[PDB]
Amino acid sequence: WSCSLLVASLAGAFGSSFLYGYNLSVVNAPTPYIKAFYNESWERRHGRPIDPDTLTLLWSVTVSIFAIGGLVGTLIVKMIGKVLGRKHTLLANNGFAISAALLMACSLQAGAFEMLIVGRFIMGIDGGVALSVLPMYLSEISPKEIRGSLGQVTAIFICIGVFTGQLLGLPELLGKESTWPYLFGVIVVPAVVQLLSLPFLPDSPRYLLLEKHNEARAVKAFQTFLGKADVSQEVEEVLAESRVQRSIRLVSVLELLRAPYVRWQVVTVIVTMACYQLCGLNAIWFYTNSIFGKAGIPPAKIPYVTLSTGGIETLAAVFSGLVIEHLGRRPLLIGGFGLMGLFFGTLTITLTLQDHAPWVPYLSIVGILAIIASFCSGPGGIPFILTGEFFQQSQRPAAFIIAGTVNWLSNFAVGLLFPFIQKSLDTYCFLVFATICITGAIYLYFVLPETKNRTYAEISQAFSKRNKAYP
Ligand SMILES: *[C@@H]1O[C@H](CO)[C@@H](O[C@@H]2O[C@H](CO)[C@@H](O)[C@H](O)[C@H]2NC(C)=O)[C@H](O)[C@H]1NC(C)=O
Ligand SMILES: O=c1[nH]c(=O)c2[nH]c(=O)[nH]c2[nH]1
Repeated sequence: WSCSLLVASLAGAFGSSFLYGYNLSVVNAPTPYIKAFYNESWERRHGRPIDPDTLTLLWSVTVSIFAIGGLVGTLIVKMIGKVLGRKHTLLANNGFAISAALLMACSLQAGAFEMLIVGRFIMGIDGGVALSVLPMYLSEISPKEIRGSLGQVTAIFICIGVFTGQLLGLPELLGKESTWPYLFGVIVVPAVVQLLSLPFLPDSPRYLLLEKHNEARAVKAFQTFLGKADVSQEVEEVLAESRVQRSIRLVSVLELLRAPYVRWQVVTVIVTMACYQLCGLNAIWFYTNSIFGKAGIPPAKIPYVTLSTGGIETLAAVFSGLVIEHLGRRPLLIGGFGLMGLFFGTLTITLTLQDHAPWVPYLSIVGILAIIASFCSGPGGIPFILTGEFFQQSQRPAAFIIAGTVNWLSNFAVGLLFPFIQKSLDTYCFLVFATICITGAIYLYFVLPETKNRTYAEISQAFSKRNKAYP
């Protein structure tokens, strides 16, 4: 480690990954105060009281519109990444983080509810842009000794995000009736702590050697991050990789989706990425107070019981490293989506017998904590790794658009629908996530070949038996 690599890692993550993790839990705690402002703001403009379904819809849209922001933001990186660079994107990106926080936090004074829905969208653009650039920036600057470890550092800062959003929402802090706009207005601090930190650090070495054509700056960037005298070895390596890679014909998204010699590597990334969101963990983050409310937990205690979830999330993510490498890929993706099946099952029991005894509701807490801990000691970080290990650099840039598009449309499709599933089934609503998790686990059992300590040549050979075609 070196000083510049610490601040590049931390002030990178703290303004770019943490504000994804925060933005998918900050919306939980002020739920009963925001829905109330919609009610009034729909009377003083449209001249009649808001009906319960329209109110449930405006909230379902306010929560989930973030994911359409994430989709739009992901497809903006494809175009911007050729022009600005790695460092300057994570600066210019905080145009969105600040311009979205100043929309949302003024929504109560201005009286119009559009500013909060549009604010969530532009805040989604940040979450789509900065999750796509931060992994590439970190893995371009780092010594070739830890490029594997920092995949846990982008993830732990999501969890410390979802936890901080659950802490400030306690009624001791900003989650009161009067202060709720500052839950959104505080997003300016992580953004400005990044803008007053990253500019002084070097831009990524690679970008300064393969796209901006400056060896002297590339050497300075390598010397500053690696903290050693000679870097000609990495300079030559990166140019050597480029001398190979520059010959490659890239595959287009529409062409990758159809060719037979990769068909099960595309189906197995769409089916992993769908279940990674439709397993419903984001419905547990956005709507936790509703879930614990209907479980029969005492109304006065739900803010404090909720805070445990972001805790057990963060402890799970911190200990994620020492299972992902030790167990390989196959018994984790059949493990996680298998145990989330058992725990959505037993949750549905404890929600339904919630009044057959006085102690049962507190087993619905343990049920949901085991759903969280089965995800992070498990699938939490793996699908974006597997998307890389199935494909060559010829295909991989297009594969990340398929695997990125399925992700955001699934985050949207569970964040928007959950209030309507819950209203229609009551205590049995979690049998939907039980059915999708176990369908994911039965699928990956019959398809996914092991990936740890296996070459691209071996993996592709295993899929050839069902692709029934070759390059
Ligand atoms: C929207 O707000 C109004 C109040 O501004 C709510 O109406 C009150 O609801 C309570 C509980 O049912 C009644 O005791 C009051 O008499 C109602 N007041 C009026 C003026 O009707 C209304 O329920 C809210 N709507 C929703 C769906 O939240
Ligand atoms: O560790 C994670 N926790 C989440 O809550 C989450 N959500 C997401 O999209 N990726 C991750 N990763």
